[PDB]
Parts: sequence; structure tokens; C-alpha cells
Amino acid sequence: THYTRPDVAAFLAFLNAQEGPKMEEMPPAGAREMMRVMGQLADVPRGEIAKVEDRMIPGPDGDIPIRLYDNRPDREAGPVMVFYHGGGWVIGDLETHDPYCAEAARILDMPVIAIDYRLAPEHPFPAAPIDCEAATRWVADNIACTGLVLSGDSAGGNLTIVTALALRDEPAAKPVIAIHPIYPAVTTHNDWQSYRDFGEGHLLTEGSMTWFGNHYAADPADRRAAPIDFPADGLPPTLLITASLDPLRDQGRAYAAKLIEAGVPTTYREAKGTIHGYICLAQGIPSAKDDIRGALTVLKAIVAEATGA
Amino acid sequence: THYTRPDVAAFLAFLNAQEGPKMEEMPPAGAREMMRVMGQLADVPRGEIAKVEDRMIPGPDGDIPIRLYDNRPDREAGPVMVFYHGGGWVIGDLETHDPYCAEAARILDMPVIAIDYRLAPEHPFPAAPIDCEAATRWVADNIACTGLVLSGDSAGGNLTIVTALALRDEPAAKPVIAIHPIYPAVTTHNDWQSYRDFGEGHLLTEGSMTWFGNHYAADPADRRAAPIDFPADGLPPTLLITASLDPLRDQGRAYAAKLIEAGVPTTYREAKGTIHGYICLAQGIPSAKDDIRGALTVLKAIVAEATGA
Repeated sequence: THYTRPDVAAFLAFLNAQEGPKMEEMPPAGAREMMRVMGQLADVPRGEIAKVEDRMIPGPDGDIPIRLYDNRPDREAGPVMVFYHGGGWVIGDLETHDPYCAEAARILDMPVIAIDYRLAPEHPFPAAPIDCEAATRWVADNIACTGLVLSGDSAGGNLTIVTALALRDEPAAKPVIAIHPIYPAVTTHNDWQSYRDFGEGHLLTEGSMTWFGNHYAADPADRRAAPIDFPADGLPPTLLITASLDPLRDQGRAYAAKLIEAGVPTTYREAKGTIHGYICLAQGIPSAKDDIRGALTVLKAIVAEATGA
Repeated sequence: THYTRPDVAAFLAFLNAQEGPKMEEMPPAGAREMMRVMGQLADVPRGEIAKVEDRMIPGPDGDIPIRLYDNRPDREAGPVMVFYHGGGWVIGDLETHDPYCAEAARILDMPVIAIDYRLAPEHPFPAAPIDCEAATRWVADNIACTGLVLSGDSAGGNLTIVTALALRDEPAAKPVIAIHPIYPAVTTHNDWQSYRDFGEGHLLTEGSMTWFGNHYAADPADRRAAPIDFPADGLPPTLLITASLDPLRDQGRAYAAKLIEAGVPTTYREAKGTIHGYICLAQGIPSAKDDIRGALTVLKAIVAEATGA
């Protein structure tokens, strides 16, 4: 068997008992609704936060909606985090990841901008990376900041890495000073021991990954889909976290190892005994709160080191 | 050309203009004196520290001299750092690394115990790793502490990793909670691009390394000489730092990568634009002070997270 935290095993037993269709049997609209209802039941609320503002920004295929979270709006010019939500490029929105964004804004003490990027299958690859890169450049130009911290979970961890590579090659008005990919997808291939071990029973399944991947319809040769296939030299200091029961664990490790081999300062964290998707499950999995807090404390120090030097 | 900090360049200009024999042209006694005099000229002094105590402990072969540094001797039982000096298993002692150990004890706010292990060629491999393991067990059994933090530079980085692998397999009376190998040697072979790039003009030279290697006479197939060839699973949280102009940089990268691939939580830092040996050169290379302080701040947080269990 595999080490599993007791509260994770308890939440898994709950997930395994639910009646009614799997996500992969649903059209996108119904999958999108499943995730909202799961968040309502198993995520914490937003909690208290001084400022949350929505607006539209111009992007190349139309307006991109963003949400700015700031718990200390009187700050001076400092770093800003841009956040790209997960949901396999099909599901997720500004509300599914709202409680995480707010928590991040509170712990990091920096403004957090979440991007509502275009989703498949209505907008297949490469709409998501186009939107994310355009939003991030807009932020560097238009928001008072000294530097960008890019972060995202799962599909959004992918978008974090691909966006950091596009800005490494052609810089924004402000540098990326750090990146925080959370349980990222970095490749489209499934030849991984963690994929054989954990591809059933652990929230993210073989069935649901196939479903995501077919709708997004990514070009597997393109760096925007498969950044483990391309040089990593000159990326900023990276905090990469994986979850030990996650079918994507091993490609996360492999990416972190590639970063170290290219000389990129890297902090690898593994949430031991927990599953993919934990950053939105902090009420159903209470130990998730310490994983969130523990990673963002390390990130806060990484950013403080980059700004003090 | 390779990025080089201006103050490192300036130190190297001075070192390369020195007259008088190279270390490798000397018998061990004369090499040992060169290192003491280099430290005298290019290291910071011990500075203020509440307590420094010298004693002998019983070892497998006789007395092992140790030195205890504590900047807060009143403390409650907490973590203790055991430190293994570098010098290619031939040179170095308690005085060569004294200013670093005091600095660590101040920044980490924990006791630091430096070990004077047996040196080659009078005592070839495996004397040093046996002594280090024996002293570390003595500390766990005899000094009030809750856990051990092992650290060391170069040969001493090797001894840190080897010692942690020995205690992973048969634990001391107290757990290892973190390890901090500083520009470690993890193999005896030289097939590394960094070795071809930086094996002359950067303080640690091909000639030095061969001279150390011949005196130590390590068995290249033994885990105690070549830890990179053996499983890393189940080591504690590791902070591994390399210097970018070091002949040993690439094997250090490769070890940090292997730790990540085994699921060990790992922070990799690279001192960009600096050389091997910088922890003893903080007066001749003033930027070394921020490399020391930067790493020890990270380690201190790693330990704080472990002891909040």
C-alpha cells in the first residue's frame, strides 16, 4: 500500500461513495458544475480580505477577465503574484480557486491577480497559454509592481511554466522573480510509475486525464504543451510542489530535476500522504491547510530574497 | 567566459599571482600550514560568541577532538548541528572552519559541534567516515538535543551525505532532521563538464583534486566514497548548495536531482559567480558573507518546520 494521511483516506472514502455520473461521463457544462459543488462542500470560504476587484483587460482574442486580491492596498510597489487556476484546461474559473487566492494574498502579503483564461473545448489549445501570457504581460505593464511571481495548480502549473519560458525568451516590462507550479502537468505522456500506481482511486484518474486531454487537443510537440522537452536554463527560482499520491507526481519530480540540472535554484516540496487537487479541498482535508501555508511561507522567503538582492 | 562576481575575480587575481609552491608540491604538513595561513588572511575572525568548549570524545580508534559552539547556552533541548570540515580528507581542522561554525551558531541559534576526524594519508579511507559516524552517534547519545542537523563542506559535504545514509539505515538515539552539504564531493570520477570548465584558475584545481584523491585512497565502489551510485530514498530534507565556478558543481547538481527523483524534499541553491571554498573566504570575498547568511537562513526555516512536526 502507499502512505496516506488519515484525513486524506477519510475524504477518499467519501469521494468513492458518491452516486451519480463520473466527471468523464459528463459534457463540459455538467463537469464545470460538479467542480463548483465540490468546492462549496470541501473548500474553506474566502474569509476576510481588504480588497477584491474584478475587471476586464484587453487580450488578443477578446477581453480577459481578471480578479485582484489585496489584503493591504496601501502597500508600496513590490512583487505581484499572477495565478492560473487548474481544471485540466476545461473546468475551473475565478470562483473555484477564490478561497486559495485569498489565502495566498493574506499569507504572501502581495497582491494576487487571478486570470480567467479561455477554456476547452470551446477554445482548444493554444487559447489558454495565449490568454495567460497576454494577461501576465498586461500585469507587468499596467500594475504597480517590481516583479512577477507566477503560480498555478495542475493545468495551471503547466501554464505557470510555459508562461515563464515565453517571458524568459521575450521579457515583460518587469522580470519574473519566482515561479510556484503546484502539482503541474509538464508532459502529455503517461509512462510514469506514479501513473501506474495512482491512476485510480485518487481523485485524478486515468479516465479524467484522458477526458481533459481530448478536449484541450494540445499539440504534443509544442513547448506550450510539453515543456519538459525544452531547455530550462535561465528560468527564475522555482518552488515546485507535488502530492505523493498523484499520478502526476513523477513528471513533477522529473521537471524539478531538470531545473536543477540546468542550474536553476529550485525548492522541491512533496506533500506526503496527500492527493492531487488538495489546494481546493482545505475543508474536506484539513491537513491541506498546513500544506498551503507551508509552501507559501517558503515562497514568501524566496521572493524576499530576490527583492533584497 | 562564465559569469564571475567582480569581487571573486579580484580575489582570484590575487591568488593566481601568489609565488611559492602549489599545495600539491607540498607534503601534508606543509599543505596543512598553507590552509591555516590562507584562512588567517582571507577569513573573517570568530567574532563574539557566548560559549566555545573543546573536548575529546571516545572514538573507534582513539580520542576524537570536538569543539562545541553555542551563542545561547541557557537554551532548552532543541536541534544540534554536527559539522564536518572540508580539505580533501587531508587538510583542515577545528581552526580552519572556526569562523564559519561560530557564524552558523549565531545565525541558526542552535549549538554547533565541529568534529576533527582522522586525516589521510596517515589514516586513509575509510577512517574519516567511520570517525564522523562515531562522533555523530556520540552526540546523539550524550548532548541534550531533540534531533541532529548534519552539515559540512566539500569532503565534509561528502561526509554529511555518507553519515546521513548510515544513520538512515541504523538510527542514532535521535533522528536526523535535516542535512546541509555545501559544495559536496559525491563521486571519485571526473567526467563532468564543470571539471573540464573550471579545473584551473578557480582555487580547487585538477592537480589539487588528484593529490587529495591519491592520499585518501577511496574505494570507488564503496557507498562511503561514492554516494551518487546508491539509493537516496528516505534521507531527510536536504539543502544542497553548489558554487557555479566549481569543478564539483555538476556532481552536486546531479546528487540534488537524484534526491528529488527519490522523493526527498530538497532545496538546491547555487552561489552564482563564485568559487569552491567560499565559506572560508568571507574577508577576501566579501560577497561570501551573503552566501553564508542566505543559506543558513534557509536552513533555519527548514529546521523550524521539522520541529513544528
